[PDB]
Amino acid sequence: PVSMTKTSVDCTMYICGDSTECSNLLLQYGSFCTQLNRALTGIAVEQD
Amino acid sequence: ALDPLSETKCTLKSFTVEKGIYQTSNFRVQPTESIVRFPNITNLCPFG
Ligand SMILES: *[C@@H]1O[C@H](CO[C@@H]2O[C@@H](C)[C@@H](O)[C@@H](O)[C@@H]2O)[C@@H](O[C@@H]2O[C@H](CO)[C@@H](O[C@@H]3O[C@H](CO)[C@@H](O)[C@H](O)[C@@H]3O)[C@H](O)[C@H]2NC(C)=O)[C@H](O)[C@H]1NC(C)=O
Ligand SMILES: *[C@@H]1O[C@H](CO)[C@@H](O)[C@H](O)[C@H]1NC(C)=O
Repeated sequence: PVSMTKTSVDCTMYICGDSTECSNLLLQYGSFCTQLNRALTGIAVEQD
Repeated sequence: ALDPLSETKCTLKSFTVEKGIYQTSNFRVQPTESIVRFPNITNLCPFG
């Protein structure tokens, strides 16, 4: 094996769907969503 | 929110953006109308 499928998950849409109240509550946890998106992007680049 | 370049700048927390492609946000189609579909019954409940 050389590479695997490049997947990207939207943290905000996955956790909260399309709800603004849930997004406001999600902002209380800091930058977890940013870290998760960053890690997935790094994996995607590493596959190429 | 001024333009995609400024959104890229404000996502990276920097005033200078190097050459490359950056994930900034997500496009989503907003709804237009509200639809309610309830049964044709009208007889009030015998709560009284
Ligand atoms: C408890 O009972 C009262 C009184 O109801 C009267 O006596 C009952 C034993 C039954 O025989 C009823 O048929 C009778 O009216 C209830 O009050 C009544 O509720 C109805 C339904 O909303 C009222 O009807 C409306 O009245 C307005 C203004 O007059 C008009 O838009 C129409 O006439 C519409 O139908 C009715 O006026 C009202 N009756 C009295 C005397 O106020 C009461 O609702 C019930 N309790 C609960 C929890 O529902
Ligand atoms: C509501 O009632 C019946 C079904 O119970 C339906 O066929 C009819 O077309 C409806 N009427 C209206 C005004 O939508």
